[PDB]
Amino acid sequence: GQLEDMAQRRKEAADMLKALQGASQIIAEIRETHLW
Amino acid sequence: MEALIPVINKLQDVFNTVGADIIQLPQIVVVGTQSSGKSSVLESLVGRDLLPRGTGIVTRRPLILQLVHVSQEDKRKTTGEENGVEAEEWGKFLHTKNKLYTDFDEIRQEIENETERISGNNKGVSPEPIHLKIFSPNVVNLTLVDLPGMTKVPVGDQPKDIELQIRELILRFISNPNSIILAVTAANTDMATSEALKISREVDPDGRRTLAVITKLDLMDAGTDAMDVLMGRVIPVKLGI
Amino acid sequence: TLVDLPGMTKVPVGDQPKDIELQIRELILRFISNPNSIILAVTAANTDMATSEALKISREVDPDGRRTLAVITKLDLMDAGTDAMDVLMGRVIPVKLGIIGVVNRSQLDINNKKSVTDSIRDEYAFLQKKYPSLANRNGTKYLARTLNR
Amino acid sequence: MEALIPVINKLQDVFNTVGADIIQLPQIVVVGTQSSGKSSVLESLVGRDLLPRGTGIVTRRPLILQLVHVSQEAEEWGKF
Amino acid sequence: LHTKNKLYTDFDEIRQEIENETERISGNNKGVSPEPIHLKIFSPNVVNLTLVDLPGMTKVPVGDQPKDIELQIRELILRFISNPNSIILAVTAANTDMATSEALKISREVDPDGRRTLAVITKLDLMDAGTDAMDVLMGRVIPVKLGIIGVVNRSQLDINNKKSVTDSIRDEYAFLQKKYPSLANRNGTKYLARTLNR
Amino acid sequence: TLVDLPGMTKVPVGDQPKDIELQIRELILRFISNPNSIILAVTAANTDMATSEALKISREVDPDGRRTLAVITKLDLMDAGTDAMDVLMGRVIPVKLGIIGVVNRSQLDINNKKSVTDSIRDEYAFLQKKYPSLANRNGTKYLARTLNR
Amino acid sequence: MEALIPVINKLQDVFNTVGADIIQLPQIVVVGTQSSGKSSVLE
Amino acid sequence: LLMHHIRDCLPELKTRINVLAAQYQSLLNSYKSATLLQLITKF
Repeated sequence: GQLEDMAQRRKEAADMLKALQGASQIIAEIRETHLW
Repeated sequence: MEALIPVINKLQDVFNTVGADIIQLPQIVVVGTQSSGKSSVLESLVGRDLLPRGTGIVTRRPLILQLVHVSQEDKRKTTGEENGVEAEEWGKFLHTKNKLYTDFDEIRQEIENETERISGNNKGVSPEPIHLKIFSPNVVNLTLVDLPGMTKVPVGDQPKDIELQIRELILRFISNPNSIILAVTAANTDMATSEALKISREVDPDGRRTLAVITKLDLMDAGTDAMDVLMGRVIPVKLGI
Repeated sequence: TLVDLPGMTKVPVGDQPKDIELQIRELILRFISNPNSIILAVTAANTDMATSEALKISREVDPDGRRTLAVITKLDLMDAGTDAMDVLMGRVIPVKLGIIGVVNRSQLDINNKKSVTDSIRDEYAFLQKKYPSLANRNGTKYLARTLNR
Repeated sequence: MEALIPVINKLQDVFNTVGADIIQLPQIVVVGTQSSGKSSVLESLVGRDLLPRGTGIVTRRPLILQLVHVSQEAEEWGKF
Repeated sequence: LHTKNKLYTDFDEIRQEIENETERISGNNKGVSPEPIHLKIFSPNVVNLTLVDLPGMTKVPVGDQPKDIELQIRELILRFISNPNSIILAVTAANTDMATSEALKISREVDPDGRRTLAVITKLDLMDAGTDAMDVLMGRVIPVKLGIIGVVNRSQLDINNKKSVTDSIRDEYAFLQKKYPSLANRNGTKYLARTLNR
Repeated sequence: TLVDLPGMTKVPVGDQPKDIELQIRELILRFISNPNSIILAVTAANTDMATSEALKISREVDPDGRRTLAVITKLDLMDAGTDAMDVLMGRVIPVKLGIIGVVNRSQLDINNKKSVTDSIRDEYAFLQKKYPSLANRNGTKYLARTLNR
Repeated sequence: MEALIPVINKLQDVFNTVGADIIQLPQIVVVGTQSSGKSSVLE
Repeated sequence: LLMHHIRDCLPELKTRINVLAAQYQSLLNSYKSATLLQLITKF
């Protein structure tokens, strides 16, 4: 009826991965003619 | 041309919102010798005088110049994150409450006041880079970062660790492999040596970014050889001169 | 409480006791016998990790590494070629907590009233420069969190 | 030990109040080659410098740097 | 001195003797040797002065050179600069900040105080408007007790033409008279030697 | 005759035999015990001079160091601010032959497999950096003279 | 004032000829990179 | 020049992002209701 270091590292890794993936996706979305 | 600047703006906004500054988004870092024309180059790119020069440098915080071209098709993108503005030229700061400033002198005064308030008595650095956005039709889409040089002149006294703080800030800004280091130097210092070249050689054994910009090429004297100035056969750079 | 234990007195010179090395060894063994002492291994980056006696002595009582942490120093003064990328990944030093590197601070920085934030930023920049993909695995804050854990 | 400032004080206070044995705090025992920057790393973790550092020998003897706070039975200073 | 003390009127004989000595002492390899050659020069345009010309490596790979040239040059520079008695003369191209110079950068490792490090500017024929060497002289980049001395040298075209030293001196004097309105006196071979002695 | 026997080892780590240290010590003693054998102890400068195991084993059987010569290699990694000029002069351990410190190649030089002449040049450079007066004594020429004597 | 430099130079040359570079006396050492103008100024 | 540099570094950026992700996954691996129910039943 009734029934910190690792968490910080996981949060930092997840945030970094999300930021990198978002930046990569945004860069890819840029027009090809505008990436020469 | 109209896409990279909005991308950088969105990335900077996301970084500010999340409060994380471990890495910096791709951009161009402007570094060089003291009084080497960096402020003059920035003013010329903007088209008007809005930064200190000579023995009057007071804004030691990192200023990010994000020039945005103004066009009919670009109105929606520029006003997507803000409200409709009919002014041809206007400026704003991300850290501010979406305030709009037009006069260049007023913008300079506000930036100096904010820098003095944040830095307080000490003239060190803070983890809150100044963000500047310019929407003018005479400026093409481009992003630049301005940092203080070797301002050893007694313009009000500086902390002993001012040089260390400046070096740390420059190193952090260039830590991003996607960020280009702009070596702004006068005619005399074409490509032989510079702080930008030294930091590029320190960060990486060679460094895949080397651009040299020469300023003050109008008051020269006739009859002086300048083959190395243009051709640069001594230390040619990857990105040209 | 912060205590720095010298790596034993191998060569007794001067007025030091003849059994100084034995006493130091006994004290170290007593300290590491119980979990009350945190076994933080610090080794110079330039020097070979295996040759360092800190890891060898630490692994005697805690080979698994649950209560033992490996630290690499002298990153700024580390010579070229002796890259520690393998050590950080644990391929040569399997650690249940990972290898954390710290950049030493000189006397000039301390005398210049350098702040902890500046040191952390410098360490992160150095890790990014030397290690393209191991910057977040050697932060000072991560080391502090590991020590707290 | 940035986030351990209040936790250790609370543990000491509750141990004192309950009357149980006052177990000494875990001393940081670090071993290795001299001049390895152990003192510098410890000071960086603590955030303040209280041990010999810099070039040359950074450690010469196990120092019991016991930080005692009142009521547990900038302003940093020594006393013997 | 190590030879028979014969006086070589033509420097071509001196160059041939130096090449033969390098080939013999160092064998086939063109590396450095622990017995530096003793050269005595007597000219009326110079005063009592001592200089050491360390091996130089071309920035653009040209010709054939030993593979270990870089390390030999590095060790020789480290040995020479570290001596407190001998002042460090760093040759920096153009009026660029001597602080970022590679020679001064390596010297700072053994001379953190920079009380015996000197930087000399070369190839001033490219001097133009803008940020001149005034900031370097004033020590804005970094305070240096010994300061910086400006010296004018031949251009790339002039060097390729094998111009005589007298022609180079005349060109330097003309450039100083025309370019510098008041700083011309700060240069000159005799003035350079006097400044070095000071 | 030149022989490079295995050095003293601490408690075995990894797959090494448990009693390998005792066997190595016995083998070393079987050869260095005779007065004819020369004990040319070499200690890296990356660690404290008092923590050298070679000096410890020399004291174990040769406290007076009559036939023991101290050599300090890899001095390029020596910590700044510390000098051993007094030791080389025999103030603490006087010897008629004298203490000669040979400098080994640097980490980058070791990796590049540099020549002996380059090693000698680097040794002279470091000796001039630290103590020019004792540079001649520390040079390989003095070692050759001592071997001839 | 002027006769000291020749004496120092002669002593250094003699010591170098003997084959020992340990002796250190006041002098100036030129350090630079080829094509940087060091050769031109030396000439 | 900025566009060219970004295009050149795009493969390098992707490679470094992949390396970072792999390292994070590996370290996370090295360092629920069904398990809790099983533990309660065992107790």
